[PDB]
Amino acid sequence: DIVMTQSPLSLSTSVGDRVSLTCKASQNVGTAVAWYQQKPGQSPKLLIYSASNRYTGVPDRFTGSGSGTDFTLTISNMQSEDLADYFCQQYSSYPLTFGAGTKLELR
Amino acid sequence: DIVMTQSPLSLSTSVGDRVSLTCKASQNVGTAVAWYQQKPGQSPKLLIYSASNRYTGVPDRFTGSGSGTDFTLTISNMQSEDLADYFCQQYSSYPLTFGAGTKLELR
Amino acid sequence: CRDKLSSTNQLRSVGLNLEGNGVATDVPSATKRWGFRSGVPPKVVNYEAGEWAENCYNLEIKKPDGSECLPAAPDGIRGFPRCRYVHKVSGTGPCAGDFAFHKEGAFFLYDRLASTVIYRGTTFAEGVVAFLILPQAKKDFFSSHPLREPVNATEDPSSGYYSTTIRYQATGFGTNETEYLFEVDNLTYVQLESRFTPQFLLQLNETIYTSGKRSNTTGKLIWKVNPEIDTT
Amino acid sequence: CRDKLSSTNQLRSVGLNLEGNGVATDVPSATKRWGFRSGVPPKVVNYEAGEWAENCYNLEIKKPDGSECLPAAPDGIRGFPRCRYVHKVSGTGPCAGDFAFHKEGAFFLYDRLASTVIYRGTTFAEGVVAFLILPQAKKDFFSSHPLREPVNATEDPSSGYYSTTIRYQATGFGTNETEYLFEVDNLTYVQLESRFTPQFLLQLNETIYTSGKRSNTTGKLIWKVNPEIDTT
Amino acid sequence: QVQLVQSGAELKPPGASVKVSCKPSGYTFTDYYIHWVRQAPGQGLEWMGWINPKSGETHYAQKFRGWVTLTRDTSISTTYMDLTRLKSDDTAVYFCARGDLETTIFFYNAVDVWGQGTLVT
Amino acid sequence: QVQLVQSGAELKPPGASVKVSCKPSGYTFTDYYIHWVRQAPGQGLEWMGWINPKSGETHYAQKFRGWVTLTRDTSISTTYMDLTRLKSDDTAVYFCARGDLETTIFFYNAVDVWGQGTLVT
Amino acid sequence: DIQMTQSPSSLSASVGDRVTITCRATESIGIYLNWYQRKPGKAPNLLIFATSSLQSGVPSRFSGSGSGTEFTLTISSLQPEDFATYFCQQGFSSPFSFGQGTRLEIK
Amino acid sequence: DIQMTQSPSSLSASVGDRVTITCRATESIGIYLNWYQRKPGKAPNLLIFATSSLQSGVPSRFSGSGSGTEFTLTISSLQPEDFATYFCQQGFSSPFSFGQGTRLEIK
Amino acid sequence: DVKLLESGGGLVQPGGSLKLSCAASGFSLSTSGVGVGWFRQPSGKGLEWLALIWWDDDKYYNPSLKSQLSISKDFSRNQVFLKISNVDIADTATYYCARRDPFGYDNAMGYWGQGTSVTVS
Amino acid sequence: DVKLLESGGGLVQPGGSLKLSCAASGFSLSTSGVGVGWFRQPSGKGLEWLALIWWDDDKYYNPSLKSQLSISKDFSRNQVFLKISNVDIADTATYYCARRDPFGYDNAMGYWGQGTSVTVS
Repeated sequence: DIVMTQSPLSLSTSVGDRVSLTCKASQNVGTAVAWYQQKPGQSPKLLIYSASNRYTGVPDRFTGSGSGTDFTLTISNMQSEDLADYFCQQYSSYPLTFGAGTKLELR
Repeated sequence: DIVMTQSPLSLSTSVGDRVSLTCKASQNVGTAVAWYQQKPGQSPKLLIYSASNRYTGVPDRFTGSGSGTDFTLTISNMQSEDLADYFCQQYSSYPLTFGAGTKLELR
Repeated sequence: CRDKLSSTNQLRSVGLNLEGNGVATDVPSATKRWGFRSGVPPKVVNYEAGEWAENCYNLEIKKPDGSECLPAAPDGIRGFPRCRYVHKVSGTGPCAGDFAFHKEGAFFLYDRLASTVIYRGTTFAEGVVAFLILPQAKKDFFSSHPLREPVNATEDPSSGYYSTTIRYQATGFGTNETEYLFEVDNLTYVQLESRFTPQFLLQLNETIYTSGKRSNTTGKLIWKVNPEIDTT
Repeated sequence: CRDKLSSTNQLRSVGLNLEGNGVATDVPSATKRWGFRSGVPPKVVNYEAGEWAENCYNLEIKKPDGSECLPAAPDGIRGFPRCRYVHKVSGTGPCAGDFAFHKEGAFFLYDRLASTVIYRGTTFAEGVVAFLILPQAKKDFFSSHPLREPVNATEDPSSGYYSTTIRYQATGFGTNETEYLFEVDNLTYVQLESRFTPQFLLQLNETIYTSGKRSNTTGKLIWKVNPEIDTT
Repeated sequence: QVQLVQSGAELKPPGASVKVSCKPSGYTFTDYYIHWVRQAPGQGLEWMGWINPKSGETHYAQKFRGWVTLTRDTSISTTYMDLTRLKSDDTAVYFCARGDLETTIFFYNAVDVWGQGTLVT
Repeated sequence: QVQLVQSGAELKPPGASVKVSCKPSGYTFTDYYIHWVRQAPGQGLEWMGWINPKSGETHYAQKFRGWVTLTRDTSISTTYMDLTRLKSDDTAVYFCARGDLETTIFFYNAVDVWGQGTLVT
Repeated sequence: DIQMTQSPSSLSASVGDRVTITCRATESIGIYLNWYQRKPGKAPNLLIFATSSLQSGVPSRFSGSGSGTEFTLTISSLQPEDFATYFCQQGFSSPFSFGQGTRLEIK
Repeated sequence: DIQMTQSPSSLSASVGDRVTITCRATESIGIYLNWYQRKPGKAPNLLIFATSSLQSGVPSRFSGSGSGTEFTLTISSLQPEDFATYFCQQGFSSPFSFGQGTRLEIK
Repeated sequence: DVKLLESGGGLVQPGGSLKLSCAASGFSLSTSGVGVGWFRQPSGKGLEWLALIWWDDDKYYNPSLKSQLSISKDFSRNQVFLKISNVDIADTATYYCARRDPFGYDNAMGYWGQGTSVTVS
Repeated sequence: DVKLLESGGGLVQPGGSLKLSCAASGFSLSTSGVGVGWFRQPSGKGLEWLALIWWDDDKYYNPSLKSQLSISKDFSRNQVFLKISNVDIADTATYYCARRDPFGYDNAMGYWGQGTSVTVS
């Protein structure tokens, strides 16, 4: 029904860089989205409830942003241990989809 | 309850005399009365329905008159064969009573 | 109709109103459904109770020979269920039968009692006998049912069963021989089988009673009911 | 209770509504009165017919083990008497008993049939079996009674029995273990045992449905019913 | 199965009594109304009235002639339609129809289960 | 007057069968539910389930042990609580309570009309 | 003393015929009366319950109903046993008179 | 498997005493259970119909009612036959367990 | 023409009783037509008793006179009666009853019937 | 903490079937809490299947895939199953199911469980 995109996997960072991520969708989702992240060798964990709210145990660097066809994730600062593949999703249609995962190089 | 009087038994007449009779009562009867007559050696017959109306087979000489405490009987003309004791009554109370009978002498 | 439970399973136990068939009467049509019988023995029914209803009757009937056609006067208690109005009706025609039996299965009921025969005096709502009920519903359902219905009675029966008359005059009897003069305050009116229930008659006790009344005390009013008079 | 006529005298023959005891339910309180039994054989009743009523139920219940707790599915005809509204209710808790028996004497009836046990699907008005009636009243009284009541039915049942729902969710079972979510259009609401009958719920299908609605399609609405929300 | 067994026919010679037995079998002796019907040969049935065997009451139509009462010993399976003042100027075949005692009376005039009959001359 | 006459007591010696007669009198043989209850001496009654003699169905509680079925010849006045795998590690006195067959079941657990019983050891 | 008039007078008949019989009360009754039929040389058998319901063991062919003074028996598809004489017993009251009327014959 | 708990435990007693006995269901039932009583050395006799109505031929002294999990037998004016052991049979469902409880004694 | 008829009658010892009576030949006595008048004393003096007889209510014109009188009627025959008692010798008369057809509420009951001869000694 | 668990599993011949499954240890599976997510392919590429599982309605995220799959659940045990059939070799993965507690209508089902190793040959 609806498709989604996300900023590219190949991003690069250094510690303390404020960063943000974005995604796009083919429909105006309103606020019905969520973000999550996963690290290799590990099960994924959810990050952003709705368009902005965050899940329990999420670091204080993280909040969601945007609406409709455009959303972003604000991450204050960077830490090397916080690298993960990051994702986002519309809940407005089925099948549900995720934006391509992204991660930042420590460079 | 109510009492009644009638003109005296001793009246005198000659043929063709117009005559009338009267009665009185101790209460205002309205129109609830009747008159009758009887001849000796004979059962009585009714004469006047209500205060004025007459019973079937009554001669055309006869109609009732008056109301309340005072009533009269008009009899046009006289015939010797029409002598009878004449009477009247209130129907407004019980016991019902009749005025004294009256008759006219052929003199 | 033995089925499985007809034999001894408990059944309970109240009269039901025959008016559920849309039945209403002009008064003689009610007697049309009953008449009298016959030297056959009378039968009675025991009830827990029976239904309150707007329409019921009180009776005494007479014979021209002075007998006078009395319906039996049973020693059963003679109170009866509330009824919004009742019509006492009385006088001859005669009872050739020795009792006033129903022809309709119309049990005549009062005080949780009923019979196949009309009795002298107290009102006879007419009906059929309910049978059923869980044996323990007596502690539940019966609180609103006629056994305890007086507990749950409203005060409106005071405008209800209180509003009744005893004045009908049953002159003659049967469909080929009767008339129903209606008394008011020693006044009478021509029967009107085209009109029903004393509320109509109440107008006569408030209107023709107000004027066109027996101001003349020579006797009970015999109003002449012209169909024009009935209409207006 | 043999009396004189219990043995074979004809009796007739319709179901009567249990609500005459002022009974009403929040849904689980109805099941509180029934539950299930027990490997004891089921019993059935044959009727001429039974009463139309505003409140009746359709059922399917499930077991967590996939059995799923089905009530028997009898081969009797499954039409049922008109009922202004019915509540289909469904899902687990489980049937430890092998059938959904009443505890109240609540015969479950449809199509002039009733039973001591609830069956799968078609609505079960609950009631007791009338017994009585003159054998010939069938040509008279029965014309308005449920056998011919469809002949004398008004057109108002179209606003009547038509107005029903099937959306209740029976989560869990018994007084210590159940909840009744109410679906609307793949929306759900917290159960309200303090409110009764879908007209209330209809407001939710016309108001909270209009706004405060599942604009978010992530899943069925689970409205949080705050007592303030219930109040307003 | 009710079988109201009955007495044989006899010629009259008027002034005769002639009880007529009506002995049931297959039935509790006092549990149904007992009859009491008769007809001249060549004639429709005459109701004779009936009896309530539980109490023995006469009911009551032939009392008009006064010709009949019934013997009702409750310890035996029969009753007798005792007759008096019997005359040869009114021949008949007596019969014993059965009613439905201990019920509300919606009758249902008694069924002529019996049958046979007793001619008298 | 129902009288469910019953078999005499016996010592075990385990693995025994031991049918237990329960022979009614004063009753149509198949018109009431038949029992089927037992207790260890010194113990409260154990329900054993019951049988519908009209059809012979087991109902059904002791099938859990599987120890009992009943012989139900309908041409005779008795039934037998056939027992199997009887053991002396569970002594009991068997009894035959009576139910109310051919009625809607509002029961009314069966009355222990009988009584007597059959001790086993 | 309501007489139980009955008609038709005896009739010729044949098998498969459909016929009716009626009773006329001397006075309207509106209440049950019962019918009987008999083999010649035999006592009558109740044919129909006084309430116009068939006596048990009576064939479906038998029918009939009524009200007031009129009660009408019906029979459809006559069979040889149906040539029995039919009757109108008084039913509901004393004296319980017995009506008489048609029987069927062929020649 | 609803147990039929019963109390009081056996009690001392004397003639003319009024007592009560109660059963406690393991789970609420709201439905009939029946009571029995027995002479020592004898089978129990039904004492009360499961619907809290006395068994036929039971003395008027016997009483009792209940709902839910609670059912209470009552007896007034004890008599020597009342020292029979009393019981709480399960009534309404399988397995039909049998409760046990007080009997009366004097010493 | 209806003939009002009178019967009584004749000599009565004083302080005695007499059921004085009348009848309406050729008449359909009914509640229709209201009622009948009642005997007046033709002896005079003047007018005496009238009765307020209604088919459902005998009424007394002058209730003080009830010490000697009471009134009743028969509808099986067109007849009416007077329960004379304690006779006053002053009351002897031929006594005329009368029955005019009522004029609705105006019940003007004339239509005198046959005389009788009431006397005392 | 509820542990979402996974079972399956292991090698499957292509075109075969597998009832892939999960369980929620320490969890009260109920209609409360809505439902469970369903396996996503960790192999990548990227994201794959989620299931719209409601306690009363298994729904398919992408019904075209039903040619290989169907879904069912057990509430007697906290378990859910996948009816894999007609296996595509491209679908091998360790497959993560997930069960986040719903946020009412916002059924954001994260909370991934244990991996399994689905393989084919």
